[PDB]
Amino acid sequence: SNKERFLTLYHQIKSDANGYFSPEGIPYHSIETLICEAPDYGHMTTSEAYSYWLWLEVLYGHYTRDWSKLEAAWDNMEKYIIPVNEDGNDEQPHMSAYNPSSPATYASEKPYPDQYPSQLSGARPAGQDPIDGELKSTYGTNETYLMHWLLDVDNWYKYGNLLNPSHKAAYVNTFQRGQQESVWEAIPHPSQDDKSFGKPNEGFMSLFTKENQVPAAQWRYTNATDADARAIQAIYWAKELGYNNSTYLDKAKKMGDFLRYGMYDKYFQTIGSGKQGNPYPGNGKGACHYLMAWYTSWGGGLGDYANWSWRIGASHCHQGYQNPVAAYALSSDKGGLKPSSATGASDWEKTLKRQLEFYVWLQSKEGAIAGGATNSWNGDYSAYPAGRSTFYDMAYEDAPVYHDPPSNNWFGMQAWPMERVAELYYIFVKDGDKTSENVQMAKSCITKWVNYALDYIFIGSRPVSDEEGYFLDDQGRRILGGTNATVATTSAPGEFWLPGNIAWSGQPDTWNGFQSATGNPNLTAVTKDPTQDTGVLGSLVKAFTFFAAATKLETGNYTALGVRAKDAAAQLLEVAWNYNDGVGIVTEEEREDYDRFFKKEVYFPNGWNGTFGQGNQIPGSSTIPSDPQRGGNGVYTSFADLRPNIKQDPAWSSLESKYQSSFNEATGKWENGAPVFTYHRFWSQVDMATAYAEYHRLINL
Ligand SMILES: OC[C@H]1O[C@@H](O[C@H]2[C@H](O)[C@@H](O)[C@H](O)O[C@@H]2CO)[C@H](O)[C@@H](O)[C@@H]1O
Ligand SMILES: [Ca+2]
Ligand SMILES: [Ca+2]
Ligand SMILES: [Ca+2]
Repeated sequence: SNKERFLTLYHQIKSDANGYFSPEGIPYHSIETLICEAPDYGHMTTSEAYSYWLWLEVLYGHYTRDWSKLEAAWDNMEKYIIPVNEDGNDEQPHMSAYNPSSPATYASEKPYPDQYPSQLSGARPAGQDPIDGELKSTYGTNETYLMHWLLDVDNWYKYGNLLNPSHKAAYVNTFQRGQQESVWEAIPHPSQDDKSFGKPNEGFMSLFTKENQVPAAQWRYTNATDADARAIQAIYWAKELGYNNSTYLDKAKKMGDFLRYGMYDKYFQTIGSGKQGNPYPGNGKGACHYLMAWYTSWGGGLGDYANWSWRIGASHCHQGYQNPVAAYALSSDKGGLKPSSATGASDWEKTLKRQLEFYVWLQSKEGAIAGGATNSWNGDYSAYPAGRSTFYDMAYEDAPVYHDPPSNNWFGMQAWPMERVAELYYIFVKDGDKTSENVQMAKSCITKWVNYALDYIFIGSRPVSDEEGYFLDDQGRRILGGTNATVATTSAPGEFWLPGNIAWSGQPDTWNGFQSATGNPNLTAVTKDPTQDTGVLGSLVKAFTFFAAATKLETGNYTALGVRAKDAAAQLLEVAWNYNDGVGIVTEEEREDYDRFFKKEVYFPNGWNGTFGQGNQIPGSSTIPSDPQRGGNGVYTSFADLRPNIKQDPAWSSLESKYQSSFNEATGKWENGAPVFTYHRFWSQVDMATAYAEYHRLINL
């Protein structure tokens, strides 16, 4: 039974014997250590993993009627990854000295990491923060109650935890150098930078910014907007399923209140003001785009001589980070998590609508959801290109935030958000709303999406594909998007296949409202790269499950497509069960990208030497000059040279041997097989567990 499968997997995730959690009760990114993808080591963790943990405990708590584990997980999150410490040392010193009339100092982003550090020029004065005052008034504090995105759970980078030294799990930053800094190209550095590592007198600050004084010791946290929102989404479900401890409900509210910082342009510039390359500061809420941008970041001085702090929003918004279930939870009486601030609920209400419009606007001619938009073209408020489509005066982006790899190519970026739009369709209908613009947008988007996705889901059959990843039809032709895609298949009992990536081209038409939507005939998703990602399966199953369920609440029966989505969910669940290895539902994956452990592509500026967390001098001697075409002048070292303790990993030998014996450094190609791995990712196993659970809850009953 699906209930039983849910409980089984839940116990496999929680078991001390399996190693999904650290000795301190903190979920890791993955049981395995040698992995690199967003976190760059498997025993980092993320705010995403914490949010998934909460989701898992919500469903389990509903089944056992005991909420103690949900509460314990929230306390753990609070203790280790939210940098607010009522009691011990202040984890945001000098946040009180924040100046909401000058939230931060402008610096340009750059098209390559090679062009960093960027000058803190204050070229563009920052606009007004219009929520700081409400938050202070509501909570008696402006300490940001959001999860930092990245935690070094085993202190693998050896920075320690400056402001809470008895905690082994330490706050760490990576990404900080623009769209071309892949996970392989970032330099891990402590969130709390007392300059005891990095360059003497400078810490790591001078990799990223330059200014005319010596950088003070300082701290810097950065959230992920989909993580905190998924925490709130989990608390929404708990409350719907009977949870009602105020102490924790109110903590989710407070989290949603601070998450509003994700709705603001990076430097509080008026939305649209950079369209012609001359931005200007926002007044009131003029810098509020009402979307979740990729992050909000906050920082300040360390020590008695550094009494300042700052905030940034973000200008780039990615469809895959919007969470309109959280927005609903935070904005309506039926959602149940309205904040007590003066405009928290009403800002989230606008956001819910704006997120739904964004999905409709971005939906390709065939039904897939294109990338997003920005208020800062090239991250320096460049004029938008002639003819660029816009959404509320923000420029369309096919790969918001990151380009290596392009951030909306991964099919996971379809499943994740479409799962939540499906949830919201269900929620609206169950709350008695068949008529609002909001349910019509949600429904229209998800109905088209489900149609789209079902062409590339294969259960008990293996799709035919070419050596470049394209799906082929029965005549052997590449299928290059379009509706009614007919993929050729062979019989393959017990296998499943999902799409891996999308190649995007074209643009949506400029947004004019839902009543004028064009169907984006010049926006094309080519779906490719058949794979067996069990994380994506779990997320998809839930999208199909909630969507089916909604169609039956709406109409009394499963609609035509409701039936197909229900059957796809059930079939995926049944085949997936065979891939349980006793620890997780898993499959083997090839990682052709793992030549980037070794490639010399980690940039350091000229004249910069310092000490890495692991003790090694960086950049050190194992370097090549940076590429003049990327506009820097500095050097590259490798991922592996920067992190010498990786050579101590038990899997390191076999990876290096495989690289030696198979990768051709001249052609850039794996000739004799790419490295292969079988990974037990926390988020992925939770997406699987929760898929069995919700099928039982919504379909079995
Ligand atoms: O960065 C998004 C998401 O990536 C996850 O890893 C994916 C990766 O993007 C894809 O190209 C790869 O080959 O499949 C994996 C596994 O699902 C990663 O697990 C997440 O933390 C991350 O948020
Ligand atoms: Ca804390
Ligand atoms: Ca790059
Ligand atoms: Ca209580």
